[PDB]
Amino acid sequence: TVPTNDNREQYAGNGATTVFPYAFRIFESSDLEVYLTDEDGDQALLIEGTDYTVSGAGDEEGGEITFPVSGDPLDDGETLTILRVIDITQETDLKNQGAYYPEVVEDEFDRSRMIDQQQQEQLDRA
Amino acid sequence: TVPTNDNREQYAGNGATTVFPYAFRIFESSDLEVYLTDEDGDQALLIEGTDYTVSGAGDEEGGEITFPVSGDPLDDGETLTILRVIDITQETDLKNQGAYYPEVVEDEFDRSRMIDQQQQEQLDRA
Amino acid sequence: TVPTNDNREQYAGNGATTVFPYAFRIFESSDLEVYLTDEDGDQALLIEGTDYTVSGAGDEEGGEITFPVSGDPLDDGETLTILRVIDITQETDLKNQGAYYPEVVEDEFDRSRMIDQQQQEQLDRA
Amino acid sequence: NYQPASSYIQPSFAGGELAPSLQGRVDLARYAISLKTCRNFVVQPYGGASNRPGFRFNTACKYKNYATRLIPFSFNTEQTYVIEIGHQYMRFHRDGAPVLDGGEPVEVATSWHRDDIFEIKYVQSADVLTLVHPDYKPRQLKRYSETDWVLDFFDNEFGPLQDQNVDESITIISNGVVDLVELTASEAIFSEAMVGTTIKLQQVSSGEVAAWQNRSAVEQGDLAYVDERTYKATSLSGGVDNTLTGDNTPAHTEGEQWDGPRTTIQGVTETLGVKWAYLHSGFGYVRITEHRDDTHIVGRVIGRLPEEIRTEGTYRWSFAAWDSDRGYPGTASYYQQRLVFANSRAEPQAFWMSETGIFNGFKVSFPIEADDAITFTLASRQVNEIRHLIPLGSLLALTSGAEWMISDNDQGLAPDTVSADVQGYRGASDVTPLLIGSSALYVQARGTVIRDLAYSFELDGYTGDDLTIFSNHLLKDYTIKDWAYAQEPDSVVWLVRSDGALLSMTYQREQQVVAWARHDTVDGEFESVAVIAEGSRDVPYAIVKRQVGGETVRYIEYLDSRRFSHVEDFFCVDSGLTYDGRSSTGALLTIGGGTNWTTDEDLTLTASASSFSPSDVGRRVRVYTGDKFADVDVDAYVSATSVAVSAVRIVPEELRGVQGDRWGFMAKTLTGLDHLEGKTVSILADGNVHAPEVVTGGQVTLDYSAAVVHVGLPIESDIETLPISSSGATVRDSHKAIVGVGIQLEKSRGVFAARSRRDFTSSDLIELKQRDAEDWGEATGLETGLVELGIPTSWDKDGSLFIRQSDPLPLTILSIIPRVVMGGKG
Amino acid sequence: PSKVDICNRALSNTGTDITIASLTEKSKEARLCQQWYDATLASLLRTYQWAFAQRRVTLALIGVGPAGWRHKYRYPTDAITIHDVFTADTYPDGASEFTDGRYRQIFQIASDGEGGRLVLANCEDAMCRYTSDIEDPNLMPPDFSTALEMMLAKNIAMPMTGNPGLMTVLAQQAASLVSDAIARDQNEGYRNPLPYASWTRANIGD
Amino acid sequence: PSKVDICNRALSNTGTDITIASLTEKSKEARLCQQWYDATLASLLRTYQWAFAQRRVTLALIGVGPAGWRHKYRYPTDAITIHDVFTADTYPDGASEFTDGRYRQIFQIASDGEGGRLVLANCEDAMCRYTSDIEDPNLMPPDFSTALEMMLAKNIAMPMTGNPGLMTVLAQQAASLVSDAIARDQNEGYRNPLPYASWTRANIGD
Repeated sequence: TVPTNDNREQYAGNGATTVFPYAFRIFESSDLEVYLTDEDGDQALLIEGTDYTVSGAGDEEGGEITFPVSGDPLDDGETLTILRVIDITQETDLKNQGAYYPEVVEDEFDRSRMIDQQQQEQLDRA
Repeated sequence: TVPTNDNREQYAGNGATTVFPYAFRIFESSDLEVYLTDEDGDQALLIEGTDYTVSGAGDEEGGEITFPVSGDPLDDGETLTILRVIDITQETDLKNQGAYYPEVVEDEFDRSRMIDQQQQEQLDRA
Repeated sequence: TVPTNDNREQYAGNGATTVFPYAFRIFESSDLEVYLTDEDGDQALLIEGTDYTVSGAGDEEGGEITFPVSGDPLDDGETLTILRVIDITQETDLKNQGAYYPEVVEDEFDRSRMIDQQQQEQLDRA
Repeated sequence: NYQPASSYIQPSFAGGELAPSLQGRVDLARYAISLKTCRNFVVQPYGGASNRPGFRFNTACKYKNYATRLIPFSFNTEQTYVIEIGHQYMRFHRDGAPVLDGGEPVEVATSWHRDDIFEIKYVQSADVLTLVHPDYKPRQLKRYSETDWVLDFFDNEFGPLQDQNVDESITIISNGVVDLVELTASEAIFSEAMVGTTIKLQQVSSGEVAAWQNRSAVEQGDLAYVDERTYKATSLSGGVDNTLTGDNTPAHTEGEQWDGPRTTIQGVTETLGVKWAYLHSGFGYVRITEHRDDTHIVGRVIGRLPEEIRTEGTYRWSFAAWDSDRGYPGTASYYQQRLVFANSRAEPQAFWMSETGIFNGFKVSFPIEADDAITFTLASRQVNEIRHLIPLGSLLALTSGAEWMISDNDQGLAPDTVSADVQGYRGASDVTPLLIGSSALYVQARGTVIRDLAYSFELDGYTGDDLTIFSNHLLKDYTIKDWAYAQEPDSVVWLVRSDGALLSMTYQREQQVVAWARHDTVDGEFESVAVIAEGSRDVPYAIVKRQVGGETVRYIEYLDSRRFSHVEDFFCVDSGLTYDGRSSTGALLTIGGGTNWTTDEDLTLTASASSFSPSDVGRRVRVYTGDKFADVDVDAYVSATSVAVSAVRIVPEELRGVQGDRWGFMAKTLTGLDHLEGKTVSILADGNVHAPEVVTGGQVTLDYSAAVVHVGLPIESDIETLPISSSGATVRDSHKAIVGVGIQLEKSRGVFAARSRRDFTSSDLIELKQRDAEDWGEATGLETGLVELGIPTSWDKDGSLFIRQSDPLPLTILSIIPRVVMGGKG
Repeated sequence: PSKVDICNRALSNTGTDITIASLTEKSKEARLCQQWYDATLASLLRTYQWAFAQRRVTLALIGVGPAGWRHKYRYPTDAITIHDVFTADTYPDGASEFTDGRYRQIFQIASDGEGGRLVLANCEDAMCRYTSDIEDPNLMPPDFSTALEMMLAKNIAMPMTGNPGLMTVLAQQAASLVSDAIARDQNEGYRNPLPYASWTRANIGD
Repeated sequence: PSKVDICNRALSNTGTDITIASLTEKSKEARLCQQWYDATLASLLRTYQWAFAQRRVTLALIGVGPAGWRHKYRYPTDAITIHDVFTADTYPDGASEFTDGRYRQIFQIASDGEGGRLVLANCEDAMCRYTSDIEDPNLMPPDFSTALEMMLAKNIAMPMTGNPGLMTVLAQQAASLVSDAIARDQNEGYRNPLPYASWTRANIGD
């Protein structure tokens, strides 16, 4: 299920930290917009598997990300941000209905709620 | 079923008024948010049950509220704003051997539709 | 389903086009808010049937509108804007459908995705 | 190439659990038709496998931390009960409910110690039950009313006696002759353990007793004798000096018959004729009642002592065999209208059989009449204390060293013709033997082994074969505690491992089926097991220890029924209660005020006879018709019979106008679960699994209305098959991979499957997908037939499947089709 | 014929005989009908510029094309293949007399990212000739119908039967049937002889 | 034809009749479909330069490249293969009239060590044409959809059945459909006739 409203975390590099555990479910590890703003304000996007490794994904209780793979731990000024931008597209079929797992309906409801959460978060900005 | 499509009711201040029928369905008492824009401007979210009251959630009919419970000045230019708010969550769990009931699935969709209503209404402010 | 992010089309006129394909799914012609933008920069909401006709609706592959039903072709310098806006509502009841029709819940879930999708489209403009 | 996947159908599971040591016997059919793990899945003669139905919680008995036991008792076929025995008490049960009397159970005070109750051996005959024990006086139990029960002692009139004291020196002298009499012996023989018994004193001879010459003159009081019979004159016909005896020899053993027709004989000029009251015929038993010393005891005389003991003193005294020091019968049975008791503590290898018809007497007569009492002594070799008598083709005696057979040769049962023969040397434990067909199942001595017993026209002697040969691992390092035989639904033998684990047989000798099955319960142990009639289904009753609330409670349990045409009727929870409300007793409902509408329509509901009250407003009522159902909410009270109801779904068209065959309210909060206070109980509502909720305060709240709810401890059931191997050129060494599985369920729902890897976890189970039509609100239906399910695959060498069902739903596996592709060797 | 007719005769050509009307909505053959009938119809439309399934519409301009293409237009949602792109002027009435395809404008298929498929072109106010997603079973000639039958039966043989030989024989029959259909479709419709040598036309006009 | 539709088509092609109806449900088919149809898309897109999957974006400059190469460009994130590298000057609007490959610049692909791939080129502010990671299935033509489903069936058959020969035959099928789709996409487009000889051009301008 999706019992909590939390969908975004904002962590600041203390200088010697690489563990950034989050607290929301993730459908598949490829869906995590790991943002990094430098010590000016500019927005930069990093690539999964090059500068971080997420772990514990798929579990209902959040997970963990091992940013960075290499280099010094994030210093001050620069900021690392975690966003669960869920794909906004239906991808569950039901019309053919060979055997009809209930879990798929629950799962896709969860996806809808997560889409609404992410939206809410990006709506708060404007 | 959420056919009303609207999620906001507004009122102004002239005194001698204590009834405000809302044009939408809710589920629990906490769903209603009411603000108090000051005469010359400002905003002030109220504290629900402590100051104003309700007339029963649900009913798929659009019940009313009761305010002021105390003495009844609406403070001239001051205005009201009835808003339907639900925490952006999903708690309904469907087990594979579990029960499928039309009411719970329809309630879930309903929830999703009123979250869409909040998102649209807050967006329209932008 | 709806694996497509797009729901808006922009067709600059040239004085010869009588057909305007749109690539996305719509159930009813009540969608597709079309705004004809003249060279002066105005926006005018067109009227279905009166000025344009919606054909090919329903298929996932998308459809087209024949425009105009009466008049010269869309002149050079003008512009139309196909915008599939599915209204905020949960019309589809589920408490009272008797036999299980997976297409009904599939279509409602698609519709919820499309409403969140047009919300996303409006949010991008912010 | 294109070598397609292969299928290796396993038709049966009648092999049951196969011991790990047996896993190298691929050259036997058992390997082909067995299962490596069969937890909570009772095999079926036909070779299927169905998850065990849950144990319905009856109640707790008493004495949380004391021992307990159950036995089956019947009151003829009128009714059957279940006696419960604990520390110095006794209760009754029936239909899984206590025998209520004034809002309290019926209790019969007993003397059996808590540790000794398990060694109690019992029999039954109509309305009389008998309990025996070497350290306790036998107590026959009889029933006078469902609310009135009596437990009396066993009155052994002229009880069994040792052989007469051939020691001539020791003699006994009795002060009196009738009634209260004080005895005296010339040696220290008497003991204060003989407080109540029946000793015997027989005259040495008729010394100081006049004979019975044919024609003689006697006196008003005489003591003449003829042969083993001392008579006493009580009257004379003529004058005292003119009366003689006569020719009619005294032959009565009671009465006062004459011996002359009170008249003359030719010319003897006497009047003839004399009365002759019968007295002691040589012996008289004295029922001791008091003790004074080893040479001084007092008792009442049953008949009359001859005057010889009063004056001369006899030496032929026989002490009673049974007392409070030599022991009491340790086992009992019936035979040829005789009661047989056996195994006294001081004399273990002996059984005493009462006379024909008189079940509570042991009189033995001088002429040794055929129907007198019986006394034997099986000696052979080794200690052979008798523990079980069972009439199979004759009275069989199972002893600690041998399995005797008692027989009457070929003439009749009598003290002289009775014989005894050996059938083998294997022994038998104290566990009560079980009776199946013309065979007797008996625990082999020292536990750990189960042996059957029956005749065999190969050796002309009752003999049997082991039943634990194929599943010794389930019993080898354990000892059997109890038994039962629920022959009617499935010829299953329930037994308890002394670990608290319950195991089941599927014994059927006529069809050569011996299937074992390890069972278990969550947070519990089993203590004792018995089965009774219970209508048309043998219902086992079990004592289950549990750790509820950090205390070792003991509950009463009984296995539910496997009869359910709908999944909603199933029951797969341990110590679970049922809250069914499908009442249809003269209350048939019909919804009116419109037909086939979509709620919010002001539909009217009517009842045949009242069955509605204004307090019931707001409570939801279901209406059944065949399989289809509908739900409507009560909104207003129109009348005690007619009311208005608002639907919750469209009432199905085939469920309109026509009168619903049954109905019932739905509840959401369930009480009466204090016995499961603080447990992760599982729930099952209308055939749908509900999220577990911990019993808090004894109340459970449901997330929706539900007509039928079964709530109790969850059941874990596992099946995991043998590794694939074959004889000759084996394939066990070859790598194997299973990709799909065809199971062929019948009347089942919710099967999980996976590969039986070492690191197997519940998270990789893949469960079947079955919901095709399954109307809204209707639970997922039952499924019968072959269903093909795929599993994630590896390349292990075990090549074993794993079927699990942790939720309360029916499961029944008739076969297994493992989609198998062979690989290469090492 | 109808779609119900097509799957009826196709299931007849898979190995089954009982009609779909006796199969109801719930049936494995029914789902296979729906899925693969639609997909295979689309593929069979695309494999050939079938004459009976042609249409000519005026394209809709989107914007200035990418580098070197003067315009980018939208791909007709009712089109699976573009054969010719041309304007009204480059193809006046009666221009079909000369088989010489002087009516062929530089064009290419591409995409944008914001919408669907795109047809890149340089000529302005350009129409296209395309194959449409034919849906009426009345339209297709019997050869095309039979080819569709064979293709559908072949493509759903394996889920229905799991028999490799059945799919093999049905694929062979489908290939033969579609080849025959192309041959007969070519043989219907005679335009004209080919035009003369280029230099001759340059010397003695055309 | 969505993700679920494509995977259902592919699964019903191997022989299994069950339809997955999702991408995340708990079964072997769902995880197989996900974990494979990602890679099958990624690879089959690279097999050929499909017209419908063509993008054009200006490359991002990093700095001076290695020896001999005047610049190094950050390889596009959603790119699968680079075909043409050019600048607006090497590609004026309307240049597609002439088929000559004058708009083909010296470009090579290389790595750096810190991050992703690089495009090496001499011309500054150069744009590019590349095959992209296509996400919308509505952008695909039927033949390519069948190629996708066939390749996916070939890739997932072995865990599903354990029959290597079945993988071989599905590979042969997928090759057939891939060749058919490649040929048809070649036929779905007309650029222009080839230019004239170099000596003639160097005498009389095009």
